[PDB]
Amino acid sequence: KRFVILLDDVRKKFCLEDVGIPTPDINSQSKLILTSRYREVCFQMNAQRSLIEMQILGNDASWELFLSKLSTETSAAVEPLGSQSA
Amino acid sequence: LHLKSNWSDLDKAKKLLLAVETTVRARVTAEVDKLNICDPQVQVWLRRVEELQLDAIDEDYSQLRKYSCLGQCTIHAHRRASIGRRVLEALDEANKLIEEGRRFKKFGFKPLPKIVDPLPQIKTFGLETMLSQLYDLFEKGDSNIIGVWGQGGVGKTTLLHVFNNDLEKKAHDYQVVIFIEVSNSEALNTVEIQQTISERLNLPWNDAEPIAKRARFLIKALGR
Amino acid sequence: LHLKSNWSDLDKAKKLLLAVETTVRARVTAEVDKLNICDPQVQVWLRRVEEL
Ligand SMILES: Nc1ncnc2c1ncn2[C@@H]1O[C@H](COP(=O)(O)OP(=O)(O)OP(=O)(O)O)[C@@H](O)[C@H]1O
Repeated sequence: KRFVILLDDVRKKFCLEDVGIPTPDINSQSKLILTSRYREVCFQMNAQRSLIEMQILGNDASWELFLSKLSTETSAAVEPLGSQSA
Repeated sequence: LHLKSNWSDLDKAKKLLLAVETTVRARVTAEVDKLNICDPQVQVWLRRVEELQLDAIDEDYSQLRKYSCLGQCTIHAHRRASIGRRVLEALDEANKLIEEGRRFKKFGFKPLPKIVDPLPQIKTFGLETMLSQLYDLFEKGDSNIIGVWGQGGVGKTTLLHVFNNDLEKKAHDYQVVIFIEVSNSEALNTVEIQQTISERLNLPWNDAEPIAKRARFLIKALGR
Repeated sequence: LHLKSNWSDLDKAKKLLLAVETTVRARVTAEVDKLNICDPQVQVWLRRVEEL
């Protein structure tokens, strides 16, 4: 089968065949996406040339997310623009 | 007028046949997911159902219905015999297919284990010469036992994996190819090796069987 | 005309017989792998089918 397996938060190198997941090759159409906190773990799993660094959110996105974690009573005293308050 | 009643019965037969085909196809797909090949009888039944082509007779009946405005118009009454025969043939064929399909209980069978079982294919570098030497000893060798030795961590198990995966391409008279990892212990875990050999020989693995008796049985089995 | 219908029935019979032969041969090979000799009645049936 053509499988897409999303390994989540790997923390040590582990053999994919031992658990049962076949390592995809260029001759096969399967893709295996894995996430980890460590560059070393990503390199050890033969992912060295398809590595993505998860960048942190920007200022605008940060502010938009921060508002969503406030009650309407408090959001009313922070959201308004035009007038400037401390 | 039995033609209209028989065509309504044929429509009900198409609906029932579609339902039965859906059920049997679902079970066959379930069996295939377990790596079991579909039962040949079920395959024949599916082939017969796929070729029933009831839409052709349906479209012919639609074309006749285009001209079915007056019964006294005996100009088109000759086509009634053709419809009157094909409708009944389709109906009884569909009912036979229904009766055969509803009675099926086994939908797949475990295929015989392949000659060569695929093993992981790691990208090698400069293994061609070693593969050529190993193949030369494997083919022209007068001695049946071949030993490969090297420093720790130097291409050995990888060499075996590549050789095993390459045996698939070439033609050979070797019926069964078995890959056994005695590396798992220095105590010679015999049960694991016997399990691997039995699984690769399609033999029925037993738990309570004594080790020596299983060894003798496997010696007799591999000797053939 | 019963000849064409009978020949179509014969074709369906060939397909069904091939399926049954495949199943029985698979089971016989499974029994042989266990070092069990094939049942003589099944051998006679296979001989009759092969000679059809
Ligand atoms: N030609 C090659 N190209 C790339 N990597 C290779 C090659 N040959 C061996 N390796 C690497 O060697 C590593 C060790 O595997 P290998 O089969 O060589 O071990 P070994 O020498 O049999 O080990 P041991 O003696 O511990 O059983 C593997 O990770 C494999 O990727």
